[PDB]
Amino acid sequence: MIRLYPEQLRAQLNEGLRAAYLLLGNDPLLLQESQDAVRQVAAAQGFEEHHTFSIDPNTDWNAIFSLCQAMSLFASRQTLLLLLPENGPNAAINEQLLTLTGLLHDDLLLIVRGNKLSKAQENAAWFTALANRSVQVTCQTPEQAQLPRWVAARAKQLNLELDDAANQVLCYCYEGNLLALAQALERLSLLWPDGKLTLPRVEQAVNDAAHFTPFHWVDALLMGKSKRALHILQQLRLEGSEPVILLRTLQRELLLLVNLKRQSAHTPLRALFDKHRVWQNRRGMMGEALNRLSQTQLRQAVQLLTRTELTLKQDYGQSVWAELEGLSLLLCHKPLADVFIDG
Amino acid sequence: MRWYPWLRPDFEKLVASYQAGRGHHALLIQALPGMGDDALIYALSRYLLCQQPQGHKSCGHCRGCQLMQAGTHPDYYTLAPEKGKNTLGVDAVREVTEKLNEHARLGGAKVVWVTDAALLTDAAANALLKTLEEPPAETWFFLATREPERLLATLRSRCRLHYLAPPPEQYAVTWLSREVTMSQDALLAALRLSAGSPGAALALFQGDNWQARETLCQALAYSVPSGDWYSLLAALNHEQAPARLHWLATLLMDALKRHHGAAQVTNVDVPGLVAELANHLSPSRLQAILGDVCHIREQLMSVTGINRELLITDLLLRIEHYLQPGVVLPVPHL
Amino acid sequence: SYQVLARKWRPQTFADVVGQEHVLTALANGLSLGRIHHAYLFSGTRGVGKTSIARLLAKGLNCETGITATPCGVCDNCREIEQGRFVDLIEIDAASRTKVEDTRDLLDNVQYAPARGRFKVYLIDEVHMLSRHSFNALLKTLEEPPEHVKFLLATTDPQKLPVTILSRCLQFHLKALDVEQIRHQLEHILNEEHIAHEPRALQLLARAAEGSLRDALSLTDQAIASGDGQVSTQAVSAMLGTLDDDQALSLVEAMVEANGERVMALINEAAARGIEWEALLVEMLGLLHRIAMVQLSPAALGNDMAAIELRMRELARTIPPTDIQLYYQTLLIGRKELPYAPDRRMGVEMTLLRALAFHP
Amino acid sequence: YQVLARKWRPQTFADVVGQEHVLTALANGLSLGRIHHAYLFSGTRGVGKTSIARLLAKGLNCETGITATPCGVCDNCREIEQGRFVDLIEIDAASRTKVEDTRDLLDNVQYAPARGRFKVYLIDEVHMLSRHSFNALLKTLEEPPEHVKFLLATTDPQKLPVTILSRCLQFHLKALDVEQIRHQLEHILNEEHIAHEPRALQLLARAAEGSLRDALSLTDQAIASGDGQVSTQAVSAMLGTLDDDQALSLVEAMVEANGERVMALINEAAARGIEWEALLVEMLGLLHRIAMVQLSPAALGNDMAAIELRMRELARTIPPTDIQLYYQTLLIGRKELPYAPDRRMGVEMTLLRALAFHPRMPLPEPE
Amino acid sequence: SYQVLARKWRPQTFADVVGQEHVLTALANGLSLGRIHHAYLFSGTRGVGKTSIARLLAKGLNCETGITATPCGVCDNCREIEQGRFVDLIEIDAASRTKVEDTRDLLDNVQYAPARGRFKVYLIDEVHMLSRHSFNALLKTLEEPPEHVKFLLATTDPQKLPVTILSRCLQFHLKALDVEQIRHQLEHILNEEHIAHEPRALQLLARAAEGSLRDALSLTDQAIASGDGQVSTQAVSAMLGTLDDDQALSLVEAMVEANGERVMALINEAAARGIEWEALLVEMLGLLHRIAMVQLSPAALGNDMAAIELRMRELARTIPPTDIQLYYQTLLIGRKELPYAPDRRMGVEMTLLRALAFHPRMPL
Amino acid sequence: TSRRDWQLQQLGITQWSLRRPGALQGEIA
DNA sequence: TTTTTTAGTATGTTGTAACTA
DNA sequence: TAGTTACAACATACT
Ligand SMILES: Nc1ncnc2c1ncn2[C@@H]1O[C@H](COP(=O)(O)OP(=O)(O)O)[C@@H](O)[C@H]1O
Ligand SMILES: Nc1ncnc2c1ncn2[C@@H]1O[C@H](COP(=O)(O)OP(=O)(O)O)[C@@H](O)[C@H]1O
Ligand SMILES: Nc1ncnc2c1ncn2[C@@H]1O[C@H](COP(=O)(O)OP(=O)(O)O)[C@@H](O)[C@H]1O
Ligand code: ALF
Ligand code: ALF
Ligand code: ALF
Ligand SMILES: [Mg+2]
Ligand SMILES: [Mg+2]
Ligand SMILES: [Mg+2]
Ligand SMILES: [Zn+2]
Ligand SMILES: [Zn+2]
Ligand SMILES: [Zn+2]
Ligand SMILES: [Zn+2]
Repeated sequence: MIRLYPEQLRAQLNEGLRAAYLLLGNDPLLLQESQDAVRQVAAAQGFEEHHTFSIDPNTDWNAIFSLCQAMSLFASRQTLLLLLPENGPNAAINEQLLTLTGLLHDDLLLIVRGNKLSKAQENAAWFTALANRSVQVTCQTPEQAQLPRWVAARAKQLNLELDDAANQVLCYCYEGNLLALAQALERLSLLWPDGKLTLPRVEQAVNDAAHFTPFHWVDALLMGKSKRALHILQQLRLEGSEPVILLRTLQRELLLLVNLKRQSAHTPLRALFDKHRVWQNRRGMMGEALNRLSQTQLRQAVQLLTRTELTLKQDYGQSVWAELEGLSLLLCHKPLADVFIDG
Repeated sequence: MRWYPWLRPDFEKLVASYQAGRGHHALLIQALPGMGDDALIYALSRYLLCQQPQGHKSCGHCRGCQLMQAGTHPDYYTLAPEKGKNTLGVDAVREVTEKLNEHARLGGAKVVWVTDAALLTDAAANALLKTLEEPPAETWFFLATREPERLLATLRSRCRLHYLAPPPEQYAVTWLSREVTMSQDALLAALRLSAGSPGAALALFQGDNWQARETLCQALAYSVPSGDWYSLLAALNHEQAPARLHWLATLLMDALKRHHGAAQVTNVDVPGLVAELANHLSPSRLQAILGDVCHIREQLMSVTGINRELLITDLLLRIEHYLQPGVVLPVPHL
Repeated sequence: SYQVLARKWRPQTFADVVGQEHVLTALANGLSLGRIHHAYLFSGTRGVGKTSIARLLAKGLNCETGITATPCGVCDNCREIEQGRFVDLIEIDAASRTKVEDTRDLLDNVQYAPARGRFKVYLIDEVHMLSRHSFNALLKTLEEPPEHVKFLLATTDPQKLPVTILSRCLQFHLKALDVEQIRHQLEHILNEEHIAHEPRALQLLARAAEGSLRDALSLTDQAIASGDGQVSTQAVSAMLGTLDDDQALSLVEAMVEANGERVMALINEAAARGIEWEALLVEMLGLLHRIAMVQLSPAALGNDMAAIELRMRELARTIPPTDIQLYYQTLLIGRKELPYAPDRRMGVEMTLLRALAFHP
Repeated sequence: YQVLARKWRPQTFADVVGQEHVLTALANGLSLGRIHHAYLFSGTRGVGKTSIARLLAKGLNCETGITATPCGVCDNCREIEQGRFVDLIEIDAASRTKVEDTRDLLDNVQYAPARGRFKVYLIDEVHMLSRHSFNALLKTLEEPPEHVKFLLATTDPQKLPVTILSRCLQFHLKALDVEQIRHQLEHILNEEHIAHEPRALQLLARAAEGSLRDALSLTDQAIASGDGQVSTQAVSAMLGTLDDDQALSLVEAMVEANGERVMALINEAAARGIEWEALLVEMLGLLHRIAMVQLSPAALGNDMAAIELRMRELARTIPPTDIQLYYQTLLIGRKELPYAPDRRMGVEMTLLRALAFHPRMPLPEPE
Repeated sequence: SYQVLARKWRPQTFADVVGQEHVLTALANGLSLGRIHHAYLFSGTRGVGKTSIARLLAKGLNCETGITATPCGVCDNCREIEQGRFVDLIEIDAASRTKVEDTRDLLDNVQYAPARGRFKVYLIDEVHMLSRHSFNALLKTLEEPPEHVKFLLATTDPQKLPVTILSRCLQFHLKALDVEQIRHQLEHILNEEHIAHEPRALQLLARAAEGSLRDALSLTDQAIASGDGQVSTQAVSAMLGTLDDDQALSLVEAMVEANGERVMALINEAAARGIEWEALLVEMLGLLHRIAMVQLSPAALGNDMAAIELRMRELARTIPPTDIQLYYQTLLIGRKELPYAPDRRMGVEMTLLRALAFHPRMPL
Repeated sequence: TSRRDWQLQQLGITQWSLRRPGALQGEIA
């Protein structure tokens, strides 16, 4: 259960192998690369047949037991690949997994892939069973801050030269979507056998495809990055995200700012964060947001938000996206005239 | 389902029409909550289903009475919203309508009770029109509503209207004083808050609702001098917000009425709070605040799935804006 | 086998209907000439008799003697249609058959010849709420139905229908029956049933019917049931809360002078007695309209209301026409918002309080 | 006896009213021989989409040859008119929406036509097809065999996928004009040996509102009411519209603050027995027309020739602002009309409101 | 007769393909160097050349000469593929075959070696119309494909595909086919067809195409029929006018310029089309709202409305912010009062009149 | 302000004041 | 590092299990 | 002795 990174996975496999491998993450690209590497190493060691399966509450629990019993003392080298439940592991899955740990042989290998396990699930019986029999590798998608380092390292792997301008363009056009970015680098290498890529070259063969979440949109509004806020909304609209989800996510943060701003007049702001259990990393954005915004702007934002909610619920209007764009610009400190607000 | 003394006269009149064999297949009974309209309908349905009636009262020993007491009768249908749903759908109505067309299982009459026709959806109401207009032989419909105006016009034209009047105030207050132990001022305030409907006032006292009202008054007492109306969010944000908004509206009206000069006031138990409202607010502001409080209450009850905290938070912030000098006020529209 | 008046007195012949002369004349001419159309659409307010006319039309088409505008009412086809168990007359409750699959099954049925009658009428009622797919299915067959099929449609809100379906059928718009027509019909029905009645009682019922004869019969049954088997002015007045002599006049006079104490006392006394709050507003509106007419011309006021002639004329000379409009507008808003108020009394108090602020 | 719309159909390209641009394109294509394999017809109701498409099928499969003027006498022509031609396959997309039906259709295109030169598939109300149905047709529609043509008719082409549109030639019909509708009605009635009057036909054409099926339906209703005659009196009563002279006279009285005349007109209107909603609508319509004329002299149409000079003088005299006040006042009255105790009371009070707030001659205000 | 322009002028070589440099260049390098993947995905707008490129790639791999970026186009294999009667090339219409029952039969014969070709290429059109089971069957056979088969995927909706299939194939995203490129191809086709044309006619058709070359050919064929064997600017301009649907943007431009005659002409033609007047006001409100936001920030306008980006930008620069607010407010009032107007047509006209002249008088 | 416009404001009727007389083409007077 | 969702009614496609011609 | 009907899961459109 030694947490590592996919880059170190190849070195770890070369040094030696184990009965089980448990890699958790939410990045499809990293999971596929790790799965291929493990499969390649297993094939080299002499494995001839491999198995794939999925684990979830919908899957029959007795079926998992039969798969565990399928292992035999005298059998060829086999590999079994499993997938964690979409929602997450539960007590029954723990019983099935710990049963598998008892039924382990060198011939059979255990591979499970899925989302990161919550701290509550860390203390599960099955996890403790494979404390030493398995290794752990995180496969979380790098954030925008850490993205450029990953791109440069990946480019160096394919012996390609990327300028600073080219690196920024790739991150901007493929933020949160590594699979497209990985293939984008491959296509550029085919186009230019020289191996050196500049700003004019990359721009020709780069399209727009990125994945965002409502939390990113809220974060942009607090910081004040108007360009990102509009860009995120456009991507979310193209994807087909439900407007109601965006309203609720913004509601909790907006209401918190109103409460903090109103009651911070006569008390230090540090105490307010402590009693509201505000995350440490977010203290910086909250503090600057309150100073930039004013009470009048907050009231207008609440009024605009309320009208948008009413229109969606009863009027069934399709202009909800237009209202969101107006609200985003309002929170970016740039003045917005009336008539658009409060109807 | 408690039978109340004042239902004695109305019940006798209705039974006579059915006992004479000249009843109306559709009956609409309107009454305020807590007036025991369900009990009146329940008694009528029990009499109709009885196979060997004994005057007005049911025998209580025939097969029909035994099945009715057990809670299952082949020819007794009920239409009510689901446990988590606040409205009655069209699938249920079509289910009952199809079953009515078939021959009676027990060989007697068939009775359908609608718990609240005000909760019917537009699709549900229309599906009920054709069957309600020309029902088959020996079929009786009973409906209960709080306000027939909201009911569909075509549907309302099918049924015979019957109105239950609340008893006189002096009779009501005496009845409450016997049921519970409270001062006269408290009894009058509860009765007037419930629109003079006994039993509804009893519900306020028997439950914990009265304590919530006291908290609201104390919070409102502190907000008016300082003007920090935003502090009232804690006392108003609750699953029973429509009830508490009604209480707040009543306080505003009493203060406004006192400003013009009047004798009767709904809130008689707390003269101090209404006095503060009149002194620190002008009549124009009170009317503006009262108008939106009623409007927001209607949206909260009418719109399904509407968030509660956001609406109330906007209300308090909006009200604080009005109190500032040089701010226009809303006007009724059409 | 007792049945209410609204169900017992359904018309069985064209001559038995009330009003709608233009609709009957057009239908009678078409049958006589032979200019028979495929699809007919009847629209109007509730209780006007769209279903009654449509059912009568079906009887004439399939009558044994021939296609005539005066059904005999004695032949086998006529009686069965009256009972409602005629094989060829297919009646569809569109309110409960919104599903498209039901419509598709219906279309496949029309290909077959009629059993006994020479026409196969498809009477569709409450057709204003079929699913969009159901409407589009009817378009192709409705445009060019087979020789031996007819379509009769009835609706109350034709605005919801698609424009395409309307263009394929003849539209007959029915008007609300007049007060005199309603009153005459009520007197005729009561006389045939041997039930006592009074002149003013019928006038009140007809006035409250608001042009719907279905509603008039419903009120008549309610009065009879609670009127001890007879219709009397005192019984009807108690049925629907009606102000007696000057309940509205006193209230408006206090409102105009902006006297808070008088208005609240009058409302409190009225509440204790018990009256219809909506009726109070209607009468107050009527007085304001009459006062406005007097200002336009002193002769507008009728001679019947001579008991309070002096008081009303004094108001007309004292209040400018503009202020009368404000009071009239405010009371209309109160009536609009009365059903949505927390309490009916509470809504009225809000309406009166708003009007008291107009006075300087 | 037979319905006019069903009895009278275009059996030749010369019998269609309007839509000249579409006919010109079709005639040129057949003559030159540049025949496509996918046609899409769009427009409002009763414009002639099905009639035009049916005519096109007649030309392609005519015995003489591919011509833009079908003979109308050969076996193929007459059978298509009767709608029982083997090689003319007409599909009701409204009643056949499931993809299973669509796949059944695609399994028959391969077989050669029985007797006709081409196997023409005419799909009506194609916008009702399911999403999967569109994609099933998508591949075959691009490259059909040599002996199949697809004709599509839809009232709302916006529902179709973008891909389907690019694979076919799209012709958008236009609503017929008042003069075109009037001329057609004159021809039909004259051929039917039915008397008529010039004013009655104008009213019917105006009420048609850019459709020809509507006009024929109204004509059938009018004939029945008039016992074989189409008179202006019968049509006016049927449409429930009073002559513009009465409505204009009432407006003229209102602007001059002649309340007594206004009351007299209302009493006469009550005796006439016309819905009070109609009076407000017509008064609003005239006021709107005056504003349009005041904007540009050419706004006024040819239909209102009888009262052309009466409206022109009103526009010159009344300032634009006064027209707005009168127009808006009636709109508010129309909103509150349902809530008034009676229709007469609502309309009468609305007019008194205008007189009370007259811009130049308000009612006398007492001390 | 005379075939159709779309069917007749199918591309037959990598040189005939218009644009798409970033796709053809990559394919040519891959085939020449021998680095060939097992799965290819093509995505782009409708009628942009996804199927045409796929067939060319298949012909190059299976050509007699070898794996060459430029197929000879003369050997037996090349002609059979073009005619669509080549055994080793299997073309499947996924739209018409969605159930997994048919998919299994197709995938059973993947193990068998090609009869007469180096590779057995499976071409799947509209692959986004496959059921859940079909994707599972396709994924199963695609995880471990034989070295002697290839899979070419073409679709316009890559989102619907499962992420598992996307991660196991190289995807090329075809770009919109410019404007001038469409014009050049039309000029080449017309003169090769001996058809008269004018510079104005081609430019109008190119803009109406909106990035799709198939649309241009369909419009060009329609224009020729209307022009009676010729493509004249008069005939083309009339045809496009009959198909115009940009009334709402035209109204805003006329409204700002204060041209009563222009506004009425737009309304008259709009009525002839049969537009819903309620819809017209809503879309006009959206345009006014969009223009206001563009003034607040230049980035408020996205790529969704690139067809009219230039016109929208011009309005923002010239019109002061106050005028936009006044026009937007007036239309809001008009929409509320539309139901009670004497007619929907009259309601829109009156509201537009109040937009040209007159302004509301607000309280205080 | 005046009583006329205030009463109209309470009555729910807006007043339109001409802004671009050049737009109108006629003897508006 | 951890947070996200209005509700009702109607239509269409694919896959699996139980009961009847 | 094998097919049809009914039920479950997933996706889309309009109010
Ligand atoms: N024109 C009429 N003449 C005679 N009776 C009428 C008329 N209109 C309505 N009624 C009465 O009202 C009752 C219901 O009318 P109905 O046919 O249901 O009209 P609708 O279709 O509008 O509901 C009938 O039983 C009939 O007695
Ligand atoms: N251009 C036209 N010329 C002659 N008659 C027409 C024309 N358009 C419509 N009609 C008449 O309208 C009737 C219905 O037309 P229809 O075929 O339904 O058109 P659509 O398919 O557009 O609804 C036909 O009987 C026809 O006589
Ligand atoms: N890049 C291109 N170069 C030349 N012609 C093209 C191009 N893209 C599309 N076309 C034209 O579009 C027509 C149909 O293309 P199609 O195979 O439908 O492409 P898609 O599969 O993208 O819809 C062809 O006749 C072709 O001439
Ligand atoms: F017209 Al009805 F019930 F009023 F059918
Ligand atoms: F048959 Al249509 F518009 F009614 F084509
Ligand atoms: F976009 Al296509 F065939 F229409 F690939
Ligand atoms: Mg009816
Ligand atoms: Mg048609
Ligand atoms: Mg293609
Ligand atoms: Zn009993
Ligand atoms: Zn008979
Ligand atoms: Zn011929
Ligand atoms: Zn070759």
